[PDB]
Order: sequence, then structure tokens, then C-alpha cells
Amino acid sequence: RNKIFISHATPDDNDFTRWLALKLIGLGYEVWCDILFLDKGVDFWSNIEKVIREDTCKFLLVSSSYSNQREGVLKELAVAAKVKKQLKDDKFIIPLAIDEQ
Amino acid sequence: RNKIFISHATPDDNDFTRWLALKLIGLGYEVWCDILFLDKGVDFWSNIEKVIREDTCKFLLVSSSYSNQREGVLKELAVAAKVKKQLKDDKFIIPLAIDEQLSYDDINIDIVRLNAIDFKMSWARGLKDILEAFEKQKVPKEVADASKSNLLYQQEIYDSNWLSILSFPEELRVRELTFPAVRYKNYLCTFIPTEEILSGSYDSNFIRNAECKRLIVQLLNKAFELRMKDKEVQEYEMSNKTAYWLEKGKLEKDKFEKTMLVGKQKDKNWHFAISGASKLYPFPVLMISSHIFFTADGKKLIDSSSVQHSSRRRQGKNWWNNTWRTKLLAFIKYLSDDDTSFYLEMGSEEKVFVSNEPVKFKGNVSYNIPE
Amino acid sequence: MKELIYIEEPKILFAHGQKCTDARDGLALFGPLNNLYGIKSGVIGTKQGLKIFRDYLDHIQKPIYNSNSITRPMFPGFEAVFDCKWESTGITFKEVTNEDIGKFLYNSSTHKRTYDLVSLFIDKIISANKNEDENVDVWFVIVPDEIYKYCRPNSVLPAETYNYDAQFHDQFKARLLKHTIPTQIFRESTLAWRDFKNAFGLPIRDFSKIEGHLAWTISTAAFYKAGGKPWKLSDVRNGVCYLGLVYKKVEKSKNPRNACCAAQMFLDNGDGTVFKGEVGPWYNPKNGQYHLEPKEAKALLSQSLQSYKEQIGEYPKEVFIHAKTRFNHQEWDAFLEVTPKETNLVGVTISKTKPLKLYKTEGDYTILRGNAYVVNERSAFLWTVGYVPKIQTALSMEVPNPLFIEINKGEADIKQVLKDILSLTKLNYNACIFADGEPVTLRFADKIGEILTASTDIKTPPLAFKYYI
Amino acid sequence: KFLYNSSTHKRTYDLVSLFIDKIISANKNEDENVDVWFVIVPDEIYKYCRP
DNA sequence: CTAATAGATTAGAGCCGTCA
Ligand SMILES: NC(=O)c1ccc[n+]([C@H]2O[C@H](COP(=O)([O-])OP(=O)(O)OC[C@@H]3O[C@H](n4cnc5c(N)ncnc54)[C@@H](O)[C@H]3O)[C@H](O)[C@H]2O)c1
Ligand SMILES: NC(=O)c1ccc[n+]([C@H]2O[C@H](COP(=O)([O-])OP(=O)(O)OC[C@@H]3O[C@H](n4cnc5c(N)ncnc54)[C@@H](O)[C@H]3O)[C@H](O)[C@H]2O)c1
Ligand SMILES: [Mg+2]
Repeated sequence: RNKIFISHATPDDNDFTRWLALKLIGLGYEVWCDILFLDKGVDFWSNIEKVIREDTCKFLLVSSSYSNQREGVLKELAVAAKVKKQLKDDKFIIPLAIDEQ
Repeated sequence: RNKIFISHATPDDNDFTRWLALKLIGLGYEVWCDILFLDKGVDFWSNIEKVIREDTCKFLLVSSSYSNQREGVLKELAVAAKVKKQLKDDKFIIPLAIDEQLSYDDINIDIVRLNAIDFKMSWARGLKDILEAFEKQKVPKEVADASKSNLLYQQEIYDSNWLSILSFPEELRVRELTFPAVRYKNYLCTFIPTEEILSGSYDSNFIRNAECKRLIVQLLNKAFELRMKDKEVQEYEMSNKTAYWLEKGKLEKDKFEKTMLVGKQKDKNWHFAISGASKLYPFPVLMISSHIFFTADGKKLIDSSSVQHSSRRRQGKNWWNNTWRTKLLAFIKYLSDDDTSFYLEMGSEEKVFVSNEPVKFKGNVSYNIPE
Repeated sequence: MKELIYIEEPKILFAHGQKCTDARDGLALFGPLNNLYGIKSGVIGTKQGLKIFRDYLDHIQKPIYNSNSITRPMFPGFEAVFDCKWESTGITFKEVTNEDIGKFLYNSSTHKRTYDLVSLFIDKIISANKNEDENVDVWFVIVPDEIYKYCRPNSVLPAETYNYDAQFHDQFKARLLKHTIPTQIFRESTLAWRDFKNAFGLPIRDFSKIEGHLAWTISTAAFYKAGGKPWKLSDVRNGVCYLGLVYKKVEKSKNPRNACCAAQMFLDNGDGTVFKGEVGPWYNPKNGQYHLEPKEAKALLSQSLQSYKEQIGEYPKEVFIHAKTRFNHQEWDAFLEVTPKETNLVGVTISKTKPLKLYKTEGDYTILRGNAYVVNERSAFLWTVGYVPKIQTALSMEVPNPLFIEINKGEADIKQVLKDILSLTKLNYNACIFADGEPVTLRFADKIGEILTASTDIKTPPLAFKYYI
Repeated sequence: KFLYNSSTHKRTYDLVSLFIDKIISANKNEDENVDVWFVIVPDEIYKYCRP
């Protein structure tokens, strides 16, 4: 349970998300996101859940106009909220803000 | 798209699944189940996918410790999620919780954001949960049955007859003499303070407290007998007790305060009668019992208990709570003396006063009276 | 102004572990507890009775409907409810010619004719049980209406035969006790209720709108007498044994004397309910004395305690002795010296004599069924008959009478006493009703005593109710 | 406690009673409808109960 | 022991209603 999970909209936030993920990896933090991580030929919806439930210490969320309405990010946020309630951790979710409109 | 798909783990959850499928079929819906409609010798994954994709309106999932993390269930869930996305119905998937051993923090990642239904407490409760949801979401109900499926869908202050005794004569201190008198030893008992007799206090080798209470009760009963003799009310001798009733024409049109105490039944009249017994437990009261007696021409009774019993059975068949209550209260108010009481002559001056309204009880629970 | 408390409904348990307050709804929706495979029926009677019984068996295979469904639920057919088979193909018939019934019913003496008729009917059953290979679960007796009206205590027609009561039913049930054969007596007019009429072209008994009720009752009785379990009590406190005492006068035995018969109920290991009789009458020569001598009471308590200990292994923590009379010191002191020290004896008197009636102000229906007026810490009134909201009607006509409960010996909480009495009214297997008026510990202990006093002494009679009701 | 008397007659009587009393009790005072009764006799009971 | 006056208890029998 020592992996940073990055949720975001796709393919609209891949540039910023890739920048952030590469920077975090370079600084030494284990991160996760579809690009560079999801395996081809796997049950994804059911691997979006295992990693969130068993291999996550923090839950970053890239917020923008694209996010906060996408179904996938909302599902991931709901599972993250449930995991936070279970863990009794106050700062499980970190809502990054990158937009202004 | 009018088939309710049911996803479960086979054969661990077969009992509940079969029960639910049979219930939903009985109510009128169309159900597809892995154990009741799959064919023998058919390509089953392809048929299941076709059923999920082409004809399916609801996807009821049986959620338990077995159905969680099962390959078939998960593949069906994935295809159903695709169909939900394509169909723009946010309530296409509905988990059903039936296992008490499955914690809400361990459910699939595909159903975390979904409102499950609880069958853990009772299966009928969950059944009506799902029926309410179906009514709201307007799932097509193929109602091909009448008077059977709808029947499967369908499947305070009180009065009393106690008259409290308001007062007693102060001191206690042959049945054919004017006042109530009782023989006892060489003495005579008739109206020791009575406040202490009715407290379990007085005791002596002359008389015991229980015997004294019995004698007081006997005096009260004799006084009531004489008092009703002095009211000019006709009497009927029952098997052990006596009853009193009013002659036809005695009341103004056989009515006292918008209540009728004498009426008609075929070739007979019917008369409302009462009898009284005085008791000291649990508190001094005068218990009243209701009876109906039938007279041939309205004045003379019938010297036959068989016909009396049959007619009494016929008359009470239509009476109900309000009829009995009002008739009893009206008779008591008729016997009332001045405003709220009614005395029994216990001697030259002494009197026993009886209330003319019954004891009132109160509760906290009733019924809505659904007509 | 006085105060009334209300007592919640007990609930009973059915298949799948489901609960409900109405027996009919539970049997319809979930079904019985245990699983029989089928009922094989033995019929004894004439050919008319055989035809009538076959027709009725065929009648109740399909769903039957009542006029008012809310008051009385529908009957969905025998097998839909009970998950077993009871058809007119498992019938084994033993004919009884009409000449015999005519010729024996001619002595003008009630005792001789009753004895002869009972012997005629029971000898065939005894032979069919001894000398034959076929298997019979419940024997069904179909008596013509003409013999029923003449075999009654006071009956007039318009040799160890004087030692029995002159009632067909009691003597018939008693004389089969030593062979342990279940039986169900019917009347020809009970099954063929249409064919028996009066001066007008109507049946004497009209079952047109209550036919599903009759189907429910007959089916439940037949399913219980075949060794079935249609429901049970959901909540019964552990370590509590309930008894019941009733006195039946043993008429015309060398003097006026009277006996005593009992019943018992408790929860055993495995969440089972052991509702069974307590047999062996205990007498006293005195006339009109409804009590026990110390010697005859020590035996009864020892028997009951030994039975409970044998089935459970430890003595009851609580024993409640319900009765319709009042105990005295001489016999209650016989108690408490056979009882252990780790057990509580409580004697409850239940009577329906005190005339209290409660009426609603500005209404038309009666009082609820849970209401109780607590007079004291040793006395209270309980309404076991009244308006039930579920069936939208009351269980009686006119205004019901309350049931007067009085703690007589020992100390107990009256609210708990009422709670335990109210749940004892849901176990009437002779009936298919919402609930009874009095506890069945006092009603089933009465049938056994009524059947045991209509015959000569019989050693070690059966305890199971299926041989009595 | 029964198949030890060393007298064939008495132990045969006792064992027959032990089985038949239960069978008859079940027959007379229970609510089932049993078509046949199947008696599973351990080998020792049958072995020595011969004449 | 016998025969009456009552209050407070008990157990038996027999008849009627169940809907609209
Ligand atoms: N953890 C992350 O970094 C992250 C970010 C966004 C979404 N997600 C997840 O959410 C997604 C679903 O939400 P959405 O509809 O907004 O996503 P989406 O926009 O990626 O899905 C819509 C389309 O489906 C395509 N698609 C479908 N199945 C695919 C597969 N197996 N591999 C690659 N592309 C596939 C996507 O490429 C896209 O074109 C996917 O399940 C998964 O990628 C994860
Ligand atoms: N309730 C469920 O678990 C469920 C529901 C729908 C589909 N499925 C699918 O998943 C199942 C997995 O079964 P399992 O391997 O765990 O156990 P299994 O095959 O021993 O038992 C499962 C049952 O076997 C039967 N079955 C399987 N293959 C069959 C075939 N080729 N021909 C005929 N009958 C066949 C089906 O009735 C299936 O439900 C079956 O492959 C298929 O029905 C399961
Ligand atoms: Mg019966």
C-alpha cells in the first residue's frame, strides 16, 4: 500500500498527467495511471479497483472542466472515498486543480 | 428489451435464485436464469452475451460471499456495464445483498457506487424493496393474469360496565323486613367504622375482616334488590341471578334519550335487561350485565327457555359495540337519581351512593379503522 | 381513569427461516417446516362415504377462493402449500355394509349400541393393521349422519359395555390407544355439505363463502396427523417448562370422583419445540374437590421434571404451572419438596369468569387484541379476543370477555406472564386460525382428559397428541 | 449392557425388546407416516443370537 | 348427622352464528 494513484480525464489531461507522473517517479514516488502502467489484454475495470483497494497510499485527482463529470473518474472517486472511510485517514484524497474556467 | 436477467454463483446461491425467479415469474415479469432457461447442448457464453446485449431491461445481481470475485459474474457485469453506457440508464444494474457475512467494505470495484438492497433481515422486505424500485422505474410488467397476480401483489378512551360506589355509611354496628338486615350469632348486622373494614385492618374474635366484607356485600346486594323493586321495574328470574326490564309503553315511545330499550322482532317483542352484582375487589363497584328477554304480547314472557334462547341469538346477530354500549348507558342514566349518583336506602337516614356513569379506561394504541 | 398496556404479537416460524403472524400466509408463502413425501390414506365406511371422500380429495387439489380474501386468505391447493402428495390414489378401502349399521343401532340402549358400533368400526382397522402388508398413514372414518345424532350423552331413539361413556367419538378414540393408530373422523354432511338439505332447497350448513377455510382446516389436520410440522413458535425462552392442569370428573365409576391430566411444552436443544402430553390420571375420592393429595402431586411433579431432565439433561430453571383452579397450601407444599433448589415454581390461575367489558366511545368495532389492564402485581386482565388489524376484523361477535390472570403461588412479573400466555395461543394444530382464545396448554390437556375418562384404565397410554386430537 | 448375560435366551429377549419398544413408541405417538421400518442390526447382535 | 340463609368457586351439557 505505497503507490500514488492519479485519476484524470482521458485523453484530455494526458500531457499534464504524464508530466506529473514522470516528475513524481523521478523524485522517487511510486505512481500509477493508464499510460505507462495499464497492461494490454487485461480486465481493466477490475484492475482499476484492485489497485485502488489494496495498493494505494494517496489518491491524487486532476480536477478541471473535463473531470468532475466523467463517469470513470467519479467511480474511482467513490471507491477512493470508501477506502478512505475504511482506512480512517483524513488526507486520502488530494484534489489537484489545473484549470481556471 | 423486457427480460430481467439474474446473475449469481452456481450452485452456491441456487436456493435464493430459484425462489426469486419463481416469485418474479408469478408476479408477471419475464426472467432469464442460468438454471431454468439455458438450453442443453447450446453455445452458452454466446447465448448469455446475446441475452444481455439484445433483450434485457434489468440486471439483478445476487451479491454474496460466493458471487463476489467470480469470473462468470464479473464478465456478465462488464458486458452489462457496456450495455448501461450504451442505454443511458443509470439504474440498469441493481445489486442484491443476501449474505450477512459480506462486509460493505469488500464489495466489487464495479458496484461500489451502486445502491444495494438488503435481504439480510428478511426476504419479503427485500422483495418489496425491489418491487418498489420496479414500480418507480416502470419495468414492463407483462400482466397476462387477472385476480391472481394482483392478489400475489396484495399478499383511546373506552367505557365499561362498572359503576363505582361514591360513599358508604359511617358505621356498620329477617330478610322480609323493610330494610336490609343480616342475622349473625345472637346479634343483628345492619346499617366498627367502615373506613377500616375496607382496608384489611379490623380483626377480632367476634368477626374476621373477610367475613365482614362478605356481610357488607350481602347488605349491598339486598339493598340493590329492594331499590330496584322500588323503581317499579319488571323482573326475570335467571338460572342463579335476577334481571330487570321495562314494560312496553312505560317509556315515551320506548325511548329514553335517543336510545331504544324496547323493540320488535316478528311475533315477539325484545326488552333490554340488566342485572347487578356488588363487589369489593379491586375496588367497590357495581358490575352490570346485559341481557335480552322476549315477551309474547309485550307484557307477558314466554315460559320456554328454548324459544327465548333462539330469539336472543337472533336479536344480537346485528347488534355491535355501539348498540350495546349506548343501551347500557341509557338504562343506567334512566335509573339515575339526581345528577350524577343514585342511592341505596341502607336505613332510616343512611345511604349508599352509586355513580351513574361507568369507569373510564385509557390506552395509547389503536387502529386506523381501514373501513 | 385507568391505564391500558398493549402487548406485541408473538410471530411464528415457517420454512426458509421466515416469520409471520398469520399461519395461513406463512404456509402459503413459505410452506411447512419438515418434508413428508406423501400421505397414504386408509378409508373405512360405506360406498357412499368412499365416493364422498374421493370427491372431496379431488376438490382440494386445485386452488379454492373465499368470498372475502382480506378476512380469510385463499387456499392455493394442497400440494402448492405442503410440498407433498395426498391424492385419491393412495386409498385402501375397507367396506362396512349398511346392514350392520342398521341392525346394531336397534337395541334402544345407548351404551350397548354405542359399544357395538365402536367395536364394529374398530375391529376392521385392527385387523387391517395386524394381518396386512399395505401401509397406512392416517385412517379416515366416515360415519353416516344418522348414527351421530344417537350416540351422545343425552340421546334417545325416536357384557362389559356399561363401563364406557355413551359417546361414539370419545370411546372410539380411547379404544384404539393401545394400538397407536392415527385417525380422523368425518361426518358425511361435513364433506358433502351440499347434498344434505332442509324443507327449503338449501344446505343445513352453508359453506359457500367459507369453503377455503374448511379446506385449510382439513388439510392442516391431515398433514399434522401424518407426522408433519406446519409451523413453530419463533421465540420461546430457554430453560422454561410450561405445564397445564385440568380436572375432568370421572362420571359413573362406583362413586362421583374426578381425575387430573396435564400437558407440557419447552424448547429443546436444536431450537426444537417439544409440545407433548403428560399422561396418567391422578385421582382423589372426594366429590367436588378439585385438588391433589400430597402423594398424588409428588408423583406428577417428579414425572414432569424427570421428562424434562431426560430430554435436556438439566432441570428447568423456571417452571410455570398454568391452571383454571386455585392451588391450596396442602398440595403446593407437596411441591417444593420434590423440586430442586435451582428452579422457580410459579402457579398461574387463568379464568374467564369476572364480567368486565370495555366499549369504544363513538365507534363500531371492538377493542384491540393486545390490551391488558394491570390491576396489581399479582393480577391483570388480558384481551385474547378482539379486533386484529391484519384481517380487518375481530375474532368474535358482540363484545369479547377478557381473560383474568392471577399469580397464585411464587413470584413473577405479570407482564412476562401475559407475554408467555399470549404466545401459547398460536399452537392450535387442530385448527387453522389466526390465534386462539385461551392457551393451548389448557386446551390440549383437556382433550386427553376427556378421552382418558371414557374407558377402563389402560396402562402407559401414549403421550403424542396425534393419537388424541 | 444386554449382550453379555451369557444366556442366549435372556439377551435375545432384551435386544428384541430394545428395538421393538422404540419402534412401537415411534408408531403410536408421532405424526409421521412411515411406510416401512428398516432395522440395521450390527453384526454381533445377529452372530450369537442363533440357537 | 339433619335443614335452611348467603358469598365465592368449579365442572357438565345444549343451542346458535360465522357473508353481504
Ligand atoms: N487510472 C487512470 O489513469 C485512468 C484515467 C482515465 C480513465 N481510466 C479508466 O476509466 C476508463 C473508462 O472511463 P471513460 O469512458 O471516461 O474512459 P475512456 O475515455 O478512455 O473510454 C472511452 C473510449 O474507450 C476506449 N477504450 C475502451 N476500452 C479500452 C481499452 N481496454 N483500452 C484502451 N482504450 C479503451 C478509450 O481509449 C476511449 O477512446 C477506462 O476504464 C480506464 O482507462 C483510468
Ligand atoms: N451462476 C453462475 O455461476 C453462472 C451464470 C451464468 C453463466 N455462467 C457460466 O459460468 C459457468 C462456470 O461453471 P464452472 O466451470 O464454474 O462449473 P460447472 O461447469 O461444474 O457448473 C456450472 C454449470 O455447468 C453447466 N455447464 C457448463 N458447461 C456446460 C456445457 N458445455 N454444456 C452443458 N452444461 C454446461 C451449466 O449449467 C453451468 O451453469 C458456466 O460455464 C456458465 O454457465 C455461470
Ligand atoms: Mg381433530
